[PDB]
Amino acid sequence: GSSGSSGMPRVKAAQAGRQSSAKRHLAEQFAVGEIITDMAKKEWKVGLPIGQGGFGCIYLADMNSSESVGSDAPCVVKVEPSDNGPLFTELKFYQRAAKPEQIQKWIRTRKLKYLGVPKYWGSGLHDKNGKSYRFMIMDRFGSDLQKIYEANAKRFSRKTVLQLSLRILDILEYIHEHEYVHGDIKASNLLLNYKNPDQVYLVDYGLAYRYCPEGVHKEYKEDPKRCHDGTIEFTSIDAHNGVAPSRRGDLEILGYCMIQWLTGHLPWEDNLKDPKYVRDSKIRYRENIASLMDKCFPEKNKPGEIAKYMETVKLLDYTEKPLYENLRDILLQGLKAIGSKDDGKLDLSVVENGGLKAKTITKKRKKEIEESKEPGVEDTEWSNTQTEEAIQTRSRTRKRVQK
Repeated sequence: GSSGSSGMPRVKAAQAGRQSSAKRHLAEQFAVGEIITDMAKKEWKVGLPIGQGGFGCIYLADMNSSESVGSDAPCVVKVEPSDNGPLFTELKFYQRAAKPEQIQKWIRTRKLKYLGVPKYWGSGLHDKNGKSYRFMIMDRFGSDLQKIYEANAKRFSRKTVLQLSLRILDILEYIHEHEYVHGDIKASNLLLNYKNPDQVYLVDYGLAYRYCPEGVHKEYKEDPKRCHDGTIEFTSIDAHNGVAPSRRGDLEILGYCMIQWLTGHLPWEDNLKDPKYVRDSKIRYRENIASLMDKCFPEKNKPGEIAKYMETVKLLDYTEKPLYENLRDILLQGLKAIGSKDDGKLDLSVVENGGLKAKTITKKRKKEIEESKEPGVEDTEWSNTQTEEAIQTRSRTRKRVQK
């Protein structure tokens, strides 16, 4: 009766190859071959990772129960050894804003034909040794803009920044309508599609600003705690101190982003190891667009595209409206000056010739630590003793006179 697939016989697997392999690098959490279950509704096969750092456990997931995943999985999954916060922020915002049902409808309503929201498919869980592991699957996602930063010569280009800037602007407009701001636009928050290398998305949202607080009547606060958005990676001076809702900050990050990439690091976001100057330069530069633009960019009347954008962000306060539609035109109009065009390119190709990157980068990394002894339990004697009495001996003498 029924049959698997439409009907594609095997016949042959390799014409000029013969390796297959299997043993490369085992694991205890998420290895290559094991299957993972979603919210009790799916079962994706875990393949191999695509870059580790300090998040959790990124691995490729496929909707098949076959042997060996390899490069047959156009999806990524991030796992964490028990947690309830970070992933909760991305998951919530994902199902709410990254919902293929909402995005498809929204993008179709405005014909954005792009949007800056990742594609969410579902989430899963895995219990091991009594520990509950929570993970989430994503569309694709490949490398981050940080990797492209070096590919640009330690400094982005006027075309790239301007082009990428517009792509990000459309994102800030979406998250705003979803009650989400301060996504944190950086080279460590922006990533390019893996299965489709050409577009970029902005991660981190739920861990930023969900449009005003939850239970607060007073607008002013003046306390860097209610927000605590990031540390100092191009974050608004006010948003960092939890002063008034965050809205214009999204534009501030983009404004400084150009000078940071175009100029390559600045006296504030150099290392972030000394916020002392980072704060002073931020307040000064914020009101020195001309002083910074001249000190960061040439003085031969070359700039202008950014200046206009920075100006709007400097006056963006007595206009009420975010003025997003205008800002987009500022960075979009300049594209004509550089003989550029708004079609659908990010210029983030960074050498797309080949189809097989690896390079020598396979060393023995760490994982966990287990000692032979542990001061958790061994012997708990009794030092103190509670006993209210005055009898024990079977004699009891009698002396003196109680009077």
